[PDB]
Amino acid sequence: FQELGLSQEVMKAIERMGFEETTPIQAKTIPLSLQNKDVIGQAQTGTGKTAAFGIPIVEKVDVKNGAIQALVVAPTRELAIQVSEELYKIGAVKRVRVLPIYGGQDIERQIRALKKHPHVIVGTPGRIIDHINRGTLRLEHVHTVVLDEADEMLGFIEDIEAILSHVPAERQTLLFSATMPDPIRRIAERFMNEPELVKVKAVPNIQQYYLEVHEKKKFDILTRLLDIQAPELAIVFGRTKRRVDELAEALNLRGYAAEGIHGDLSQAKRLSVLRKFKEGAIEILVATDVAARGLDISGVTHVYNFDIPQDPESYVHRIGRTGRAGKTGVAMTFVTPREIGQLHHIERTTKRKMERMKPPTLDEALEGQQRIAIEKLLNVVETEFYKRAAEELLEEHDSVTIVAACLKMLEHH
Amino acid sequence: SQEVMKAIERMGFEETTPIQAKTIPLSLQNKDVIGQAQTGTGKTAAFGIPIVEKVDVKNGAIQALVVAPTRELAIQVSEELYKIGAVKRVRVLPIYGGQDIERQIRALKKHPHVIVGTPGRIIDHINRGTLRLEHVHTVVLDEADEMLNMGFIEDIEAILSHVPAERQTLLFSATMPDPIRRIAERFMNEPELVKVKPNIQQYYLEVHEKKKFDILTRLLDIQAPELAIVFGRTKRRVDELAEALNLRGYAAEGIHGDLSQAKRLSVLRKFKEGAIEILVATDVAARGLDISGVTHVYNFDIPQDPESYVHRIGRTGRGVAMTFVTPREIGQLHHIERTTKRKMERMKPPTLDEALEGQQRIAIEKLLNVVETENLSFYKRAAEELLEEDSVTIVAACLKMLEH
Repeated sequence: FQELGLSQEVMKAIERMGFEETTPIQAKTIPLSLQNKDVIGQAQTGTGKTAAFGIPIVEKVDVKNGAIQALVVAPTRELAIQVSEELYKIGAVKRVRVLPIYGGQDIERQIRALKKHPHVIVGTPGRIIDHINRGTLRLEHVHTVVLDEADEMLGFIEDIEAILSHVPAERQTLLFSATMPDPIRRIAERFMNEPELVKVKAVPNIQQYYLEVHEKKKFDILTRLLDIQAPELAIVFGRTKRRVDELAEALNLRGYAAEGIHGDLSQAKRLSVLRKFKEGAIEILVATDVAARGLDISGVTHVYNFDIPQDPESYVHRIGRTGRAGKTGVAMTFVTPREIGQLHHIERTTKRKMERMKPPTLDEALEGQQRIAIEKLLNVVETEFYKRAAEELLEEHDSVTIVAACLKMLEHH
Repeated sequence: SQEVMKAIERMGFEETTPIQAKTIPLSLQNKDVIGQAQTGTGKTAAFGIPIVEKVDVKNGAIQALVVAPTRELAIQVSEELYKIGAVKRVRVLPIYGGQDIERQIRALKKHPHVIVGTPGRIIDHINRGTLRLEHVHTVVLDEADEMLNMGFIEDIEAILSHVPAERQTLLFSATMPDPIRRIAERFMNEPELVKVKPNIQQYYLEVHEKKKFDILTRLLDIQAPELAIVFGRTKRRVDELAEALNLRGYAAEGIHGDLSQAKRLSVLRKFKEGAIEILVATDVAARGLDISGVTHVYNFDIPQDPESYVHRIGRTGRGVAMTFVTPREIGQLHHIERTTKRKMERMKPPTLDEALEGQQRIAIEKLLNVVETENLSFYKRAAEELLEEDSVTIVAACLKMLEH
């Protein structure tokens, strides 16, 4: 179905991501978008709408031109990172250079990345408008603007208007949103030219929990959960590189097998980490949203949102890392008091209510390691020259003392 | 000189040993010198210092030849001479049998100042014209008594014939049997004679080549050394030994010549810090390693001469040393004993089961240490209910999982 007029540099980055047949949103919007028409894609994730706009953007970029040629606006750092990561991969062969721009990061680190002359900017409105006022972001060669998850950017409206004021009047504009509230309509009328609407009609396999916890408490609740649930393979999502690094390190110092992945790592390093995770050489991948989509690993049984993803679309992709191929998944999201609203908004958007889970106490965690060791132990005997050594050992110490000591060692990480 | 003094002071050198206080002033006067001293007296620096001091680094010709009985000694000596001339930037190249000659022919293009080599391989290069000795004005015959034992006399004499007649000659040997005297008498000019008159448990195992690796790992399982060095004869055997050890779950890394500054330093950092349990090494790590806490040395390949052996095992005991000896190497093993005057105890190669029991014994000692040192109140009840679903059965299962 991906038999459109697509180049080979694109068709080949696309197959490496496993893209075979097109979804409706892609089937319908890509031709119009390749004809350079303004497009409004009404569809939820994950109908493939991200690739629906990512492909035409990479297709129309000239990698020889060192200017920013496309701008994608996203509501949150989480979505900016996920979308950039997907566009990056779409434009890897052609060597299209994508740079995420968002809040909460050192703006200097962003000035620095800008010098490398990215082709596609995907960013947050407040932060984009920020770089704009300082001349570090120059948008005179932008001829493609995408507004993505636009209903989430409905404050933002004023920044979006100011951003568009700096972009050439002559340009292709694309807007993607699950719902179309009339302020979206207003955007379309004023900034888009003859837009074509493409609407697609809107898994219970993932169990979804949240926990209300203070920041200072998150780490111990995490390790306690890990002690109780002992996941085969888990992903812990965090908000920043630093938090992901510190989290992986803290876990490793507690004896868990964990590694961090984020945007500052080289392609070489991230592939190495993903290999280690895939093969289960580590039990726990700690990650930013750079690892929320298209991982091609099927054994993840638990996802922990150490830091709540701010927008529903990023949330959905994060938890969908588990529950792959019909098998049951567990998703747990840590919510600070001030984030309860964001959590409720996520629930109303997915139409799936989450179950509140009580944070485990240290005692419950301890009892948990005990229950797991005891049961692994019973299985050993049940299903499979150890006895004489047991005899000689029991010859000089009480059997309770011996087994107690065995359990202490067994339960240790 | 200054650049020499820095390099040796930064090496630890401060006070001279007798062989050094007596030989060096004569050597620096360009005299022929016969150092009769066994190893461990600093005889190597005794000849390495003057060579380095005598080299003109701006001359790209071979200016000094050191002849040595074995590849192991050639490497060890190269490694010490290199360090001695690190600051002055003196280029040293080792040259020995068993290695592809074409790689040596390559290296010979890069203009070494000093060759350290074995006699058969040196004359090979002489005959081919790949080694040019027209500018050699210092020749050292090192561990000369071992070179005569190994039947190298015609090669050594042939070598002397291509070296300029105008040259300094130094001869170092522990003993001076008549063939060495005669060589000194025939080939040296007014030679000065300088004569100079441990808590490591030494073992050997008689093991067939094909069985060496399994014996090595069984030993590792039993002894579980905190920090071990395993010496191998060639780069290739060292890398393969390192690889095969890793595949078996041991934390090991290989070290040898032709690595890189960063790889060599990381391997040495991991070893010094205990990030790996076993360093696998050619003789490049026999001297000047400067790493503390090595409890075990395994000679996977027997070192052919006693001086190389002594410096390999001296890596520990700063200890246990184990040398694998194939049946055809049994004579060499005894030659080493007579030369060092310490008999080695013969250890029986462990069996598969003895290796298992050793692992068992270790898990038990950890368990018993817990019993003796730790409060186990928290686990008592869980243990009592476990002892419901017999005593022997439970422990045996526990032991099963305590050993992966």
